[PDB]
Amino acid sequence: WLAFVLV
Amino acid sequence: MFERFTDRARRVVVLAQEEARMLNHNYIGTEHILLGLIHEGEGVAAKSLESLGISLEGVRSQVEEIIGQGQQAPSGHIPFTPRAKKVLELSLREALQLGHNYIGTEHILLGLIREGEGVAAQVLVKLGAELTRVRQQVIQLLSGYLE
Repeated sequence: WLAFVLV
Repeated sequence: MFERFTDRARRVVVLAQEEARMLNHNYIGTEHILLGLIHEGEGVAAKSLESLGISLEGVRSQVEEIIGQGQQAPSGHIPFTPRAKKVLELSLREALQLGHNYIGTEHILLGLIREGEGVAAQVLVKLGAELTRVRQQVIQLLSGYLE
């Protein structure tokens, strides 16, 4: 969260 | 906040990345979220879109027309676009306002039409699904589950 899957 | 996504909503987001990868795209945009919501095929978002005549093929054709593919498929993590980020942030508030503590597929769809401006929104309008009509369809199906 919130730039990539799943960050 | 991804930990508050339902299993199926997490599968949507994971699939959206691959929707981008297989089109040789280098960002996960709103349109890949739309593709993933439909392609995953079981939740209230998918049901709502199917019930408005928005098909995976219609969306694919519009994405090819509007965006087009790159030359090569990337490896590794593909970043969200600014508008995809906005959609996922908005999804949290769609869920809370509808009385849910987890973010389901329908809340991602509702976030996408709330953002209302990116490639997915453009595609939905082009395919004949006005954003207020999409929202009301989600509400209509959710109301049927209260029976």
